[PDB]
Amino acid sequence: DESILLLTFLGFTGLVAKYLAPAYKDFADARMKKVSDVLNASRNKHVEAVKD
Amino acid sequence: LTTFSLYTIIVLLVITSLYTLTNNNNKIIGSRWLISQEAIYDTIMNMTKGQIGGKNWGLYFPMIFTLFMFIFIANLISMIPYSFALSAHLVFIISLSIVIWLGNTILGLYKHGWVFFSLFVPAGTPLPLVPLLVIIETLSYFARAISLGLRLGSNILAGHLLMVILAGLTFNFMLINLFTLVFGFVPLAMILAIMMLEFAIGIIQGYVWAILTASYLKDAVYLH
Amino acid sequence: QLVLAAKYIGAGISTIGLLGAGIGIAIVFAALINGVSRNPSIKDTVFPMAILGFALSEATGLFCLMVSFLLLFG
Amino acid sequence: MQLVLAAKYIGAGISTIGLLGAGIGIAIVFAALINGVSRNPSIKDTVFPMAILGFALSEATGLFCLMVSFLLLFG
Amino acid sequence: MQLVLAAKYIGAGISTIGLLGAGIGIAIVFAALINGVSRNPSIKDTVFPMAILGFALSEATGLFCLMVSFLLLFG
Amino acid sequence: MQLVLAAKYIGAGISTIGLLGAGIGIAIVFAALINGVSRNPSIKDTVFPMAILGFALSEATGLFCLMVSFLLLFG
Amino acid sequence: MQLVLAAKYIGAGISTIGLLGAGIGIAIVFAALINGVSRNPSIKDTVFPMAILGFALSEATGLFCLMVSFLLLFG
Amino acid sequence: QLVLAAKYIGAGISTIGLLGAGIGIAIVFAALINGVSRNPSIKDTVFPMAILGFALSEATGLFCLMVSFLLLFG
Amino acid sequence: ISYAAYLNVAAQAIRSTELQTASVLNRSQTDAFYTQYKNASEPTPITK
Amino acid sequence: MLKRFPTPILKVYWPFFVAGAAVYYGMSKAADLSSNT
Amino acid sequence: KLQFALPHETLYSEVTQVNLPAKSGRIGVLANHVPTVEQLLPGVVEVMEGSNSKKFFISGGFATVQPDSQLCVTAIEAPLESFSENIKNLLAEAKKNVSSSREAAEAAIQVEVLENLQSV
Amino acid sequence: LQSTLDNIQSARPFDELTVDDLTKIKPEIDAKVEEMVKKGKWDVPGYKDRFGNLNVM
Amino acid sequence: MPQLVPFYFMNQLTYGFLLMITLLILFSQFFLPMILRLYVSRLFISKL
Repeated sequence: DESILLLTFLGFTGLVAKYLAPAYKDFADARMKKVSDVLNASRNKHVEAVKD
Repeated sequence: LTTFSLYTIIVLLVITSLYTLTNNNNKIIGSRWLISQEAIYDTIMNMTKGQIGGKNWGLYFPMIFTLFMFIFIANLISMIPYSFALSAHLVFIISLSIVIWLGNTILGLYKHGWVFFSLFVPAGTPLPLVPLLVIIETLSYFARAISLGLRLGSNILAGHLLMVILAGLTFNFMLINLFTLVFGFVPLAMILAIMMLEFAIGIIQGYVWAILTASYLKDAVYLH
Repeated sequence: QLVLAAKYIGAGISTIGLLGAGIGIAIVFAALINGVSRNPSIKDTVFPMAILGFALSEATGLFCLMVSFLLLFG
Repeated sequence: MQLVLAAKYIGAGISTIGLLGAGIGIAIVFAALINGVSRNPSIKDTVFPMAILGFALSEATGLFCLMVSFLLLFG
Repeated sequence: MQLVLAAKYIGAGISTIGLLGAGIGIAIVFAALINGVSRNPSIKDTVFPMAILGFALSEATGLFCLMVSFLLLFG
Repeated sequence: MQLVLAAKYIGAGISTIGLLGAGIGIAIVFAALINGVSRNPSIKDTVFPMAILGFALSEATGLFCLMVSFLLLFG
Repeated sequence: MQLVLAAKYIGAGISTIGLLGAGIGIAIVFAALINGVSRNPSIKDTVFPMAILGFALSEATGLFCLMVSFLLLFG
Repeated sequence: QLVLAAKYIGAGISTIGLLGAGIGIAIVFAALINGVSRNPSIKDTVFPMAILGFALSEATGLFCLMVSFLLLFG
Repeated sequence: ISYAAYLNVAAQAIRSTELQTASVLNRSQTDAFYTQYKNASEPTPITK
Repeated sequence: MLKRFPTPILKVYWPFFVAGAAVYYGMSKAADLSSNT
Repeated sequence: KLQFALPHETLYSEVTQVNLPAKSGRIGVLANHVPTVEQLLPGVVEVMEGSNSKKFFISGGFATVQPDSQLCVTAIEAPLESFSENIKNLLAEAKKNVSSSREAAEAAIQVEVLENLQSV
Repeated sequence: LQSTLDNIQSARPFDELTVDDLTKIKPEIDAKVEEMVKKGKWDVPGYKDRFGNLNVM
Repeated sequence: MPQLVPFYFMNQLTYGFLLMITLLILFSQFFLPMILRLYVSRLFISKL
């Protein structure tokens, strides 16, 4: 009986890995990119001050 | 001892892993997994600064965070098709709700004296119906006691039972001959759709717990 | 026997009254959301009144619920 | 005996039905209060006492219904 | 005996009708949210907490009704 | 037993009534969506997620009725 | 038995009541479509997919109701 | 006897379902009339929308009706 | 307060990244006066 | 990595913890009453 | 076409999409729109001609879709970028002015403009 | 200053940069974190003021 | 349901309230402040 439920669960995880998982990879990447760019920007900024 | 004890331990171990095995020794750059637990932090920062904002909100921020994560994790774990009644042991969830409700009521009485009962005077309204509005304010105030638990309990329990009964029906479509196993898959697709809805509404219900018990705490800390 | 049956049936019928409260609460909250989206800045005055309206709408439903307990337990 | 007693309980259940209308009723009054006040920012001082009157009157129908329910049960 | 058990299940069925009201109620709160946002999209962040709060409060009455159903069923 | 079994099957039919409220509820959320999109031409990016959230919640109250219905019917 | 057979023919009837809600629900989705298109004639190409979606979802709650009728009728 | 009675009873209950469809058709036509009266001009696209909407509302009623006939006749 | 006056004050506030021109400044500054009259009789030329 | 920072809000959570204890005792008594038919 | 204009200056005076902030909330016009009269409130405005989108800060005015697909927008003195930082400084001053300050209406407008700036 | 510039060039991660390196470089990190816990707040307007911040809500 | 009436209510509840106290402390003292380390570290980077 409960193996029918497990078949449903297998399908559920399949749809999740299809649609959501590449989106969530991209989402995580996007935030990471933004953080890194700000972080490195700050490094550039203090280098300018030394030169000034 | 019990099965219940074994899954409570499992919840603890999942939660440990999100602040241990998800970061790369705390890089400032951030890890893909660790970005998830940043966003959770941010939306409960911005939710509970929004709800129980005042001169404090961070003093009750851990409490609301461990209420977030517990329900957030336990409506994925309880939705594995071979996982035992934790939250679907309603007595634990409803008990947790009543504990928090009493811990608000006591907090309000202690912090705000017997003028805590001014919380159950709701507004300046015509004086001959001021006492009436105390009676049916207290009635609704300890309706807050059972509502918070009963929301979560009903949602999670009903989802698992719905799926299992329909699973049993599609079992019997496919237990008789192949022409019934044809169009035995059409209801099966409905169970898959229901499972998608049930995962969604468990995360929605998790937000609803933590906003409602922020709303109640807003009321309890800030009188009226 | 029949008396035991009767309280179970009667409890069922009394609970239907709650239907009105479920619609009722929502009409108050709907009006809150509609009002605040129309005005923007009304929300401070209106939000207390809306919670009052909610309490009263709910209160009728709690009476329905209390009749059910009065039949079933009492 | 059992049937007569039963009829009280069942009849009471049926009686409780009337209350649903009052629940919707209170909300309809309050909706208009909110809508009106959101329009003016300033109607509220005139409109609020009018609204309490409307609330009471809609509520009263509910109380009559509750009264009949009590007449069967307690009476 | 059969009568007692029958009646338990009859009373349970009957209680379930009350939930329908709450089902309409959830939709009404969300309709207001959607309408509000479309009529002023600047409101959206301020409104979002109040909206979720109102949905929950609406839902609760149906679940109280449902709790009576389980009260009958489990006893 | 014939009485208890018949009571279950009747009671199931009674429970089925509860679903109607959610059904109307779905239409109300979607109506709000259609109206809102027609207002802005462009609100849809924010609003379409709100509509899905609302739909699910209204639907859930309906499903709770169905689960009581099936509890009598199958069970 | 006779009681059980009776329960099927009656109980089926009870289930049929729920369907009225879906009928109304469908009309509401279509009403919103007409109003939407009235408000902006060029909204149609985006909106028509949304309309068929709303129709189907509202209809689905009705379907679950209609199934319970058929389960009693032919089971 | 009870089974033959139950057929006639069952049919009667089913007749109730039709009420919703009757309201439903009217609402669609009301929307047609309103849309048209506001615009003078949306009509040629909209008229098929209205007919479709009538049909679908009516169809749900028809399901109620056929169940009424099925219960009456067997 | 008249609708176009209401819009006017908003427009004046609106002449405050930045990108400023003479025509704007002139559109928001005027030295004109309005002289009320009665009868012949003249209540003063209050600044507009 | 892991670091403990003391949170002095455990004396802020005194009414919450007290409520847990009361219910803990009460559920012992409730369990005994329900385990008796 | 679209008529987007000021008194002393004149802009686009139907254009693809125009998004308007009105007493009726927000109104969108896409190609032919059924003919309306709407008062434009003080606004953040989007005009899109094709996929290209131009973003406008508008001092309110009047909007009228004509039946012949002429979206007459008339407004006083607008740009969005022009309105911007100096305005943030002004808003501080304007709060002070609101304290003291027809003067009530002026102060109400100052609050409106402050909000309108927060939208930028 | 030549040395200070060189130190930024020859000592600066930004790939394998960890909070462990910053805790090591200033005990100010732990001082502020503890002080914030004492403060009963957890909002730092810098995590959002220029660093990315998003709230799910 | 038989899965809602065990006699094990107090047993369950003991393990249940223990998990709550454990997670509360664990978050509050350990795991919440390491996210606040990310916040503070970012603010130190904001300064330089």
